[PDB]
Amino acid sequence: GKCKDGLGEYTCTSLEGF
Amino acid sequence: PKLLNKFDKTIKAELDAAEKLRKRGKIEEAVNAFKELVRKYPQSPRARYGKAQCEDDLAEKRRSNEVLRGAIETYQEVASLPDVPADLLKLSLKRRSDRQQFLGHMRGSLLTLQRLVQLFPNDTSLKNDLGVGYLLIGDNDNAKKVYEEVLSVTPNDGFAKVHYGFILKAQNKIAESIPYLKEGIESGDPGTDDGRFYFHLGDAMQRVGNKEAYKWYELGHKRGHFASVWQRSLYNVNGLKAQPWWTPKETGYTELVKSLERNWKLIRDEGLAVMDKAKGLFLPEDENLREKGDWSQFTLWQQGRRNENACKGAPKTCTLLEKFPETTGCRRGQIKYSIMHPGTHVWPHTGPTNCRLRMHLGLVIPKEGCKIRCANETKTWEEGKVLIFDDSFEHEVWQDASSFQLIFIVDVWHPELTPQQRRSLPAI
Ligand SMILES: O=C(O)CCC(=O)C(=O)O
Ligand SMILES: [Mn+2]
Repeated sequence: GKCKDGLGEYTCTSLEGF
Repeated sequence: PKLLNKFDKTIKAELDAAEKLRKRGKIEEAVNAFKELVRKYPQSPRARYGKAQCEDDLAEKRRSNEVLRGAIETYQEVASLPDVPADLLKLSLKRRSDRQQFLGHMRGSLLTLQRLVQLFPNDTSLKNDLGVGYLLIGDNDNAKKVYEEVLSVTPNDGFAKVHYGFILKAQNKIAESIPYLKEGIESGDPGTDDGRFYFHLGDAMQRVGNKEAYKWYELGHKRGHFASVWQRSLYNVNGLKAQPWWTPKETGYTELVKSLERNWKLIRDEGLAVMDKAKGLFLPEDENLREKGDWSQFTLWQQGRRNENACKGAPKTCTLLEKFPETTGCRRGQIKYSIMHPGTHVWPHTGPTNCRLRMHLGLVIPKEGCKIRCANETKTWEEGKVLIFDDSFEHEVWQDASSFQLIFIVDVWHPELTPQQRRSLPAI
């Protein structure tokens, strides 16, 4: 899930390494 | 922390000499020092852990994903050796999962966390870590089962309480989430002082009419989680100019605003054509922000990426917008149509980040019944006119007209963000 309008997700970014 | 097994105690001098080189920053020297120990003593868990930690530091020094993947494998090798001390076994596997999550190997991290729970069934914090692994992949069902299993054994665990309340609140179990969120934060356990839990405890209290909601917004502000009681975004660049309402001149995006207001009817017309001929392209808003009514959006850009199929439904609009990278390149914003029908009320809410400003271009605005509040000020839209607000401030919308409302939403980078920050900030 993506945080488009709000903050409903546990994390809103997606870590992809360095 | 007992890290040396029986044999490792007999080579404690060599292991300490190699580790001292790593603590001194002589990474290459320490790498070869542990390489020699792993050669001479291929079963030594402490030598293998030193090899992994040196690969871990070398990956940080190089910012290299490939070097870190090698470290992740060596942390695994530690766990495979005979006679591994329990403290060392836990450290090696926990770091393995932590580094797997860093690379985005969320499924692999999950396997490592499950193995840790299998090896140490009495460590409740490892179950809490497993629950976080499920939350990171978006599996709230399995995360809920994990924390219910924790709360069966340890009901007073604050970490389990906040995360259970977070899951309940995400599932729209608003009233049920409040005591878990509240008592979890009040416990003060490690991992409970998190802005996510102040944010949703106050919001849950707002939805049920609990007047104590802003007391928790003030406590979150005092502990550094919120920029202010009104602006509660959690992904912030500190210092950006903070105000609920912006004029076009204040944003500096006067050329974009002029283009939107000169060309608004072509944007409206393509939105209406989608309503009439391809209405399924409007998707109901699915972030649990709708209190009642009917609210849907048709997204052309998200995270700075153009949806090619969607732009086939609004080709002229997408062509116009492509000239403005300040919005098409806003990887923390969207470009989308928004439809609200009479009887619609959007809960007071806050966007995720202070790094964007939100423009609304009025396309179809009924004469009465429609208004938007941001912080302490409520305004109305006008057809063909742009209003601009910072949606990281608490805002709210009512639609009580006698026909539909259609607006065009255009997010831009906060004007004080440098070009460097606009390239490097993680997308949201
Ligand atoms: O998101 C919408 O489409 C409704 C208005 C709103 O809450 C916003 O623009 O952030
Ligand atoms: Mn909003």
